[PDB]
Amino acid sequence: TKAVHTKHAPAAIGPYSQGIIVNNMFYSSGQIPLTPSGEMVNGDIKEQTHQVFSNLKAVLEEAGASFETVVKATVFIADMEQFAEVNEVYGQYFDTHKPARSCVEVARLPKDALVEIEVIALVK
Amino acid sequence: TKAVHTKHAPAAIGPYSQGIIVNNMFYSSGQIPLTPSGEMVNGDIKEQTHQVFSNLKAVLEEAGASFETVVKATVFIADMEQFAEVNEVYGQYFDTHKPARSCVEVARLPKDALVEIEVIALVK
Amino acid sequence: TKAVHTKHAPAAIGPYSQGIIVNNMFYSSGQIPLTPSGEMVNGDIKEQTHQVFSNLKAVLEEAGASFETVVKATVFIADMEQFAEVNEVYGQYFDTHKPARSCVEVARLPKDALVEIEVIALVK
Ligand code: EMC
Ligand code: EMC
Ligand SMILES: [Hg+2]
Repeated sequence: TKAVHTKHAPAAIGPYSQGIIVNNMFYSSGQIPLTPSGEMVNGDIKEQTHQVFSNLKAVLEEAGASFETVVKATVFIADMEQFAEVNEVYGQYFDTHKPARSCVEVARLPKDALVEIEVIALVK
Repeated sequence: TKAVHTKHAPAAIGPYSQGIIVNNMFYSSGQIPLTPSGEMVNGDIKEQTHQVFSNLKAVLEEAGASFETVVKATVFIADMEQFAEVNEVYGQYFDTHKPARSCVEVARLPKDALVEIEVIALVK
Repeated sequence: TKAVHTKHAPAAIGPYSQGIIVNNMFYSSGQIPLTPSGEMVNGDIKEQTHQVFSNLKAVLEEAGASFETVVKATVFIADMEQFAEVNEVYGQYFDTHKPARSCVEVARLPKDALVEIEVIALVK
């Protein structure tokens, strides 16, 4: 296995890696709405979801994967009432290639993020 | 890789698939107590859990897998006080074959479901 | 494919196994702060986190894996305010090897545990 590191996603500060490649698969850590420089995006839920996807895009590509090779995503949201809004952004990235997915509302997320998304993808 | 599609489980409406096959593994989306026609199952926690299992059975079989090949499941429930009830139904399907599992109470689930379950299984 | 069992981790009572090996990958069930004898270690978040890791170490080793081959972990904590404390202990185990990770505060964990962790690891 190998750790994935890219300056285009917030730095993994602490005991974890942005993602890991093992065999021919890639596992990302759960991405939250932080900018690469480590600041929380303070726009609405859509703006927060966009940063999450920019972060996912960066780690996926550094690992030799892409949204087109994602097989499973788990979405943790702070409020299920915002499902539709997060889904609108989500659908711009997984429009034709559609991964398996699970979505649940949690009590709280790191840095009180409104959304956190993790993915597993094939490395071709 | 292949998206799994079955008319014997609620349709995946939107940017996700009922399940995905990659390498020799199958990943399902989290299944909720909806009938194939899209209606939330009428009834208590056991009836809801049974519908979730009917949905998993449908996607597993379409993927060339079965409850006997499930390796890991994640169970999200609306109320931990109903754990025994969910477990009793869960046990009917994993009678002698026992997957790895994590079970937790979340704040809320899609469509206010009382239970949601996702599985990962080997494709024989 | 096969179930993993070790007397050095709490017995799996119910329809699940402590872990499952499929291909060259090990999937653990979520581990909570129970001692091998089945009772909650009493003590603060630090002691609870250490017990969860003792349990993970036992199932990992029985499966032929180790903390050094863990590729992804999912951490569930009862109180996000305890993130720093749990992270301090977590870092002692994933020191030179840093897996991908996701962390969320759910509504409730089995036995009102303060922390629960599941892992996926490579079997060398
Ligand atoms: C991607 C909507 Hg839970
Ligand atoms: C290991 C801190 Hg969520
Ligand atoms: Hg549970």
